[PDB]
Amino acid sequence: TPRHRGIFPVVPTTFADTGDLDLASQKRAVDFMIDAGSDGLCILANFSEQFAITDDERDVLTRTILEHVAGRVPVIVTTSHYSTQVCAARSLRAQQLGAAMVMAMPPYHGATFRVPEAQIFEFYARVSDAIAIPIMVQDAPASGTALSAPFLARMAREIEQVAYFKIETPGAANKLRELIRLGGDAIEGPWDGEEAITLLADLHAGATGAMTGGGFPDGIRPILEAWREGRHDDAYARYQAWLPLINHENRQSGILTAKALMREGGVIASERPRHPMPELHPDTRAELLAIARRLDPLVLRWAH
Amino acid sequence: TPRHRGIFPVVPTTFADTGDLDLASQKRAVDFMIDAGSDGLCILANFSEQFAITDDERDVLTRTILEHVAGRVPVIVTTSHYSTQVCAARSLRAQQLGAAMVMAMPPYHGATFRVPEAQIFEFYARVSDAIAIPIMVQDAPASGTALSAPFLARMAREIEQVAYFKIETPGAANKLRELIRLGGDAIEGPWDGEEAITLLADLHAGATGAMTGGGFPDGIRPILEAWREGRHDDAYARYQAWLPLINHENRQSGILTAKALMREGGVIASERPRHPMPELHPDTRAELLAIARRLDPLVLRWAH
Ligand code: NA
Ligand code: NA
Repeated sequence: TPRHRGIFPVVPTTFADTGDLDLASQKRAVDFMIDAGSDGLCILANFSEQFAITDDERDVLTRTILEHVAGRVPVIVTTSHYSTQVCAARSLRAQQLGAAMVMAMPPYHGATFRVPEAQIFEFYARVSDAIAIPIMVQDAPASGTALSAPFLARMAREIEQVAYFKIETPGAANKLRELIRLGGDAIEGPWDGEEAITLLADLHAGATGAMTGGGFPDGIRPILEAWREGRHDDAYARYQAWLPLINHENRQSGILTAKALMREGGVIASERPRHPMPELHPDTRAELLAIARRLDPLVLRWAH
Repeated sequence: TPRHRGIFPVVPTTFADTGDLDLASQKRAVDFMIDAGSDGLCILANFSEQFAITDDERDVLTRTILEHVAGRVPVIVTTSHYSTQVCAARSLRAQQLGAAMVMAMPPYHGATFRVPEAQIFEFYARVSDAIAIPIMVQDAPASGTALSAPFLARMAREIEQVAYFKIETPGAANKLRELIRLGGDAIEGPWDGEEAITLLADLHAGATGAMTGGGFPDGIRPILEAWREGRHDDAYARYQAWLPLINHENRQSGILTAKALMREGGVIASERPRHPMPELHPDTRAELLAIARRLDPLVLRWAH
């Protein structure tokens, strides 16, 4: 019954080699990910290097990418901010610009500044009140913020637009199972993240969507489709084939993985981060390409 | 002889009751802090609630405050951003508008995104390359980033504008002593923070400046003056008197401490944070004002 399910990869932010936004490459990345079979796209998330860009740049990218997707697949726009009012305003604008959904971390800042549960609940209520499209709660280590399954489920039951979840804290499968149990019908989207590293456990737990890196959603989507067709052994085989690539993303090359692949495939002009994020080490990048070449992903043969 | 020394309190950000910037109260807060005898002022720092505002608000406050200060005391503008190029651009703009100094945390994001030391060194080197005013490195728990005393001293010696330090990690006094021993003449400003909680110990370690809360710099500055005069017993007596207030700010009322006291004193219109930062609990605020009234600080008798 959910409005959304399947694979929702994170669109990377493309820069020129000198760090300015490279919107021409940005559009190509988007077109490639659509062609790779993505069910939807998530933009301006932490895999998109959003911590490295300014508010003005976020807005340029949100308009640029939504216009370019052109209604082809639903887009989740990341709108996280400590201020409830700022987040609410970003989420309304994203809606007005054509987002299907927004995603927000709970409000926090840095390693030190956190917000009591009661006020986190208010933050999401007020953002929900401002908008008419669903909210995805991002449950990730970078917030340093504990969001228990009961609390998450209580938000989904009591707050109209809270309906989707990116569960990326350790033991996601266990937590997904509990969220689903406690939240019932209100949990529209029990999804995972972490570049699909725990995808097969999370599907057994009831995950119905996955937010992966943007480099090879074509390789991962069939795992979700096999699971959806009731073919758990076939899902195992597909996961086994691609797991070394998912694992190298998750443990070695990280955020830049999708960009190294796209730059190798000629999809984007530069795979660099903005300074000071470090470049991929040479052996790490060489290893990454070597693994990808064993798997023949679309990004290395995208004839556009 | 350092270019700057003494008390450099953090200016709070003043909002209207409904969360909008209240620039009229902002200017009054600034004037009160100057009348309290501040040697300089630090703006848009984490005690200024900088995480709850937008980039556009940051620029507005930077312009407005520098203009209102009118060259009367030096201003340190906080320019922290994960992006080097972004921090550089903020820092250059601050210099254009009359800032005496910028302060930046090392690049990081949230609880999880850090940058290796070599990249941090490059981050500060390129910011220094951009500007002609000094940089203060902010060494605080919120970045979750370790900056060793040897590493700080090496930036000080090797990077032209790196010359000041706000040392607010645990054991500040020991770390200051080592910073000064290693960095020699390049350490222009070995300063502390944490609302002056460890001020007397940090003075013994050789601190020459203190970045405090903005509510009662008139109470704390004479501690540094007594210390400069060589009257360590008189410093102790002054520290003892004001310590419960400094302790309640540090442990109980936190960021909002300066705003509660200014609102009580009719300096600003509203002491509220932006949601979802929680309001002071009532016994916490009542206790704060009770301690403050035992000490007759200027903020409660500022007839303007
Ligand atoms: Na993620
Ligand atoms: Na501080």
